[PDB]
Amino acid sequence: NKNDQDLLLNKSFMNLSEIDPNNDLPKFNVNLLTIDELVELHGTYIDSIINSSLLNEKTNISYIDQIFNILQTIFN
Amino acid sequence: GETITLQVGQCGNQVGLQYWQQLATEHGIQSDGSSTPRNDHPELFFTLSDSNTYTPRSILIDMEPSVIAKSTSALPMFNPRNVHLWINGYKYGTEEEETLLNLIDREVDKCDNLSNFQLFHSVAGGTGSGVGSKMLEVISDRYGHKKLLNTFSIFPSVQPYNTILTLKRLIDYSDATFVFHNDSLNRIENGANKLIALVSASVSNPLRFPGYMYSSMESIVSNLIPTPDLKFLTSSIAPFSTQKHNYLNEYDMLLELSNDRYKTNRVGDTSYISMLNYLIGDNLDQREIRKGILKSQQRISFVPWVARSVLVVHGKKSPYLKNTNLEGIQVTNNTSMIDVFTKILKQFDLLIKRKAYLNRYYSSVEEENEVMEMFNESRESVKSIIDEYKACKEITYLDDD
Amino acid sequence: VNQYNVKYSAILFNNHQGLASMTTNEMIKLIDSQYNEILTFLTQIIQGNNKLFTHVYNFKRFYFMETNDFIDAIMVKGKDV
Amino acid sequence: QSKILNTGKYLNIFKRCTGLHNFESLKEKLTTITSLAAPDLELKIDEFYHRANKMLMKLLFDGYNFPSVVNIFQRLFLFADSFQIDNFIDSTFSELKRG
Repeated sequence: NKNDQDLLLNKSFMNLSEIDPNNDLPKFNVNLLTIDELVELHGTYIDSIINSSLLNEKTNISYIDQIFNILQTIFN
Repeated sequence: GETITLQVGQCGNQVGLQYWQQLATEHGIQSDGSSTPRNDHPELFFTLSDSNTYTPRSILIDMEPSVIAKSTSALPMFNPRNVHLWINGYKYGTEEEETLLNLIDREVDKCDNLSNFQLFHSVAGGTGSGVGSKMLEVISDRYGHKKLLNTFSIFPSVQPYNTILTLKRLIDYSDATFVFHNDSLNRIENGANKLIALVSASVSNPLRFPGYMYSSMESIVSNLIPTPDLKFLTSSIAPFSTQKHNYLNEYDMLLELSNDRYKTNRVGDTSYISMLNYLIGDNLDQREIRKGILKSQQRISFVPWVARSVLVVHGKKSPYLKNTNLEGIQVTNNTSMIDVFTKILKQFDLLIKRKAYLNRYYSSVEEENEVMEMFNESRESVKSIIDEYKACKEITYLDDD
Repeated sequence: VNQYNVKYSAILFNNHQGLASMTTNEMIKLIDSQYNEILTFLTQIIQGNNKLFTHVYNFKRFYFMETNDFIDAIMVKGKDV
Repeated sequence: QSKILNTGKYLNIFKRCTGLHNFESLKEKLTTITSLAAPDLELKIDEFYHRANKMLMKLLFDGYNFPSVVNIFQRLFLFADSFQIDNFIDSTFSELKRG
């Protein structure tokens, strides 16, 4: 569940006897995501890995450069 | 932090069985370790598996398998891996030192942040008292003094020799030792393990059922042990509960908890070194407790050099106990220890001048010298603690004159 | 899409006379019903017939090196190419 | 003035929270102020204010579960359950005492 502040409110304090559109509409065990939501979800998932703490571009040198230097040592 | 319970001897095992039954009842844990439908924290005393089973942290040590078999069969959720099977017993404990050291290190590794060691044993237990006396030494040696030890030693009702030999190590290594007498327990009842189990279970109530204060054993003990020499505690329990004519107010609980007849050890005039009262009820009226604290402070005779403070913890009753009326436990540090220690020393001297049963311990010349020096050291240590408790009473305790 | 078009045209043009001939409360309710139905079907396709999670898992399996045996096979076979 | 302002604000809070555009779903019978010179203007304002309080109170208590929010604030701020904060202090004892 993507618990949020709007999911917190239990609306059943209102009577709300009726249900819509119909019982024929399934409940699907997965969060209903918009198209833009799916694009953003996969983009954030990839970005987190590629821009991790070790893999970021931030001795004024990045961790990736040091790792690659060690790899060149092993190649030699 | 988590606590580890050590059970030694037949009396220790029976008391531990009652204690764990009480604790499991309070936390709703079934006999098989399954939960029953959290705000309480049984993790401090039970190990929780990722299959939702609770098993006690206790370690069972005994010379014979009958007692351990009864205890394990009564409570199936004991882990069998933790089961292990006077001078002769202590020398036997030396042989099994490696196995026991590894066995305890397993429990210490299993917990996340160890706090203290609980020990249930009987001073008058003979061989089991010897193995427990060795247990204290090995634990104190390996884990240093960062982790404190609490011993719920049961005092005795040839025995004098055993009591002195066990009390030497009890004084040396224990950090906070409760004193229980079978005489006062059966006097109160007018079976007996159900009182000791109840007192021990209630002593840690603020840890398992957290409230505003007293969240750690350090806070509970430090209020009662001003000096490491004075480490023996006297516990008092109010028996009049669950009857129709119960104490009508917590204020009357505070006033009538101080009666000398309810104390769990033989007592005349005594001076209190420290106080701490347990009140355990769903709802507690504050103003009654304030009035009771004021009266208790004005009535009780404290030693001159102590701050003269009475502390009342507001324990919370377990949800699994249905709407039962108020109950309370009192733990004190008195100067009455001199009487019981003097009694033990008198018996020891009477039976040491007469070489009655020393043949069972003195095997040769070197054994004679060894036992003589050991006995002399134990006697001197007991006299030292008696003199310290006697010097606490007088007013010149802090003076260098 | 055609079935949906017929179903909701039978509400906009038969039950009512268009969006203009609709009070704001009923118009909001209609849009909410359409939104729920549309996203329900979008899920039933994308994470249903398409199996989005399975293909994301396979992306992680192959791109992020998880099936090391396959890559070892590639490297041993292509060690000369 | 205070009653009018607070009645309107409370109804606005209800609408913005539960998402209703208007109170049609409740199907309640309401009476409007017929004129400024009417004698029951104060009574009508009082009734409307009581209705607004009734709705907002039930929203907060039944719907948003305010009673449990009070216990949560008690625990987190005033340590009505001191176990967690005790663990926190124990874990970072060396750091907290430093400058």
